[PDB]
Amino acid sequence: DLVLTQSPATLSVTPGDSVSFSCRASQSISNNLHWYQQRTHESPRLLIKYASQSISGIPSRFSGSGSGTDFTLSISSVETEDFGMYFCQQSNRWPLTFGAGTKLELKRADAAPTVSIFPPSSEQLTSGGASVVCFLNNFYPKDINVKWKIDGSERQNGVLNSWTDQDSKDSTYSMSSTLTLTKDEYERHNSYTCEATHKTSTSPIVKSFNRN
Amino acid sequence: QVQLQQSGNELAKPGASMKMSCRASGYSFTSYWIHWLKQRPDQGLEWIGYIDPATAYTESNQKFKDKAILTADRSSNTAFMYLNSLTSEDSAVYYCARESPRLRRGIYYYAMDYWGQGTTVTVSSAKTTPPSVYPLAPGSMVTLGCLVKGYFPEPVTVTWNSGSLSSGVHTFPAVLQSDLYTLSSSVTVPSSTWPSETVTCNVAHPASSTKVDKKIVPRDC
Repeated sequence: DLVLTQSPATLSVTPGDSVSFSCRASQSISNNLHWYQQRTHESPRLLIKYASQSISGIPSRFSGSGSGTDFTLSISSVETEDFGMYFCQQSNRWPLTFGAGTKLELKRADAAPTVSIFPPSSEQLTSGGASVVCFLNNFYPKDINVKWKIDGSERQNGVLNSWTDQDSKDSTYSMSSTLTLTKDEYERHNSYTCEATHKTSTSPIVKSFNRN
Repeated sequence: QVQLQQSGNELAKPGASMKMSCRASGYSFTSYWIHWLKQRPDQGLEWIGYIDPATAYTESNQKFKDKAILTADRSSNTAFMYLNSLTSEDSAVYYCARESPRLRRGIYYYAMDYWGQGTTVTVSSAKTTPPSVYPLAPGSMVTLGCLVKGYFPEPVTVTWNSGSLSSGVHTFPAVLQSDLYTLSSSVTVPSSTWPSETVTCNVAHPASSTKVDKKIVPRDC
């Protein structure tokens, strides 16, 4: 029952900045704590062991400190190859456990999502299926909530959501949400709505259509 | 020049059993423990256990005691891990990693210094099913789409106009549901080029050896 808590889950920054990730233990684990870095498409890589001992070729900007129940990993002057996920691991007792991670992403100006909704295509209805798709493209920050409404009501099931990773060119995120129905259900109702809430608007961002 | 090479990705039907491999090279295979970790889609890392090749001694996470079995083979410089009763929750990427040099005799860091590339595993009872490609037509810029539904297994290769259209494209990662995959892709073009000029998405699913072209035509209703 030794829980490791990493905060914050996401750290949005610009190259040249300094950051410090926190990793807290629910019990004193002395200095038995290591840090790992995981860039996309790569496996984890050991950065620091025993809270503060840096590994062979680890750039000097990576510095770990801490003891007992509080540990901190700092990066002074973040470079672009430092973007990724960072995990802490306790080695105090069994089983060995990791924190949930902290993602370091590239900051940029807020951007409202461009939303598009598409009714089912005839080609799919004829097969007895009904998939309504909603694209939410190029927004920032990452946090976004999408809700589906059928005739002013909420549908929790049959919803498939997928997100792209931060774009290399403009650094925004994108998402698509599909609500999959029955050619039947789809025909009992008339109004279909894609509803989103994002930092860029205090009121819901909505896109809708009636099958008329 | 230390290196850990894991077996290739794999599909498996539920209830089945599986055995992955981790071949070592670059250092004395018997001098170091080999750990096994699982990384779940939400990125969460779990420690499964470790094997000491020099002893065959094993230490495992209480959570995978009767689910995972570790063994090694000195003759082949390879560690193995057997997963039993493969359910859906067992779909994830699995890693083997080396324990770093000891502090002193019998005293370790429990810090992994060299990792394998990872071996993905998907537990689905589906057959190599080609996908159904549906066009997404709207009802200054215009956004069109293609829904690639019900395929297996990954991957699919979506392109727009055979590649002539590369700008303003977003292809979402595939999501598995009901043992079947579903992907979608969007493209945004100037409203002064559609429907005037033709736009079509080309979907290629190698596993079925099926290639498909779907033209995006405006819905007249």
